[PDB]
Amino acid sequence: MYVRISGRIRLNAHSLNAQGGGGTNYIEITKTKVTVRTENGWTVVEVPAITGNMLKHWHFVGFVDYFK
RNA sequence: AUUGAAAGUUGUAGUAUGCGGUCCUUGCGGCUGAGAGCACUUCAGGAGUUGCCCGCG
Repeated sequence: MYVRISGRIRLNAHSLNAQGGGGTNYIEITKTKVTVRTENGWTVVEVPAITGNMLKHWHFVGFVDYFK
């Protein structure tokens, strides 16, 4: 009933969660600022990240697909 | 069940099409491994020796 799952998954060669595309025929991906250790330094980096809402929508799609 | 609650930044799209690393080109011509050269010089198969011994067509 009450289940919680957490882990690491490897994926590559994707354009998931495009950052609203772009006017000049250039479609980018949503970016995220991340703070991390750099041997006594709080450095910040730019990484791709899929939003929770997209996973929500896909879960709803899967649920309605199986409930048919 | 937190001013949170519902939520795809979504769907469709070939950097693609024709385009010779191409045509000519001797690793080519001349060139004595040749001339001189004793397997030569010395040399006994050699020295001894009863077909031996008996004999009535």
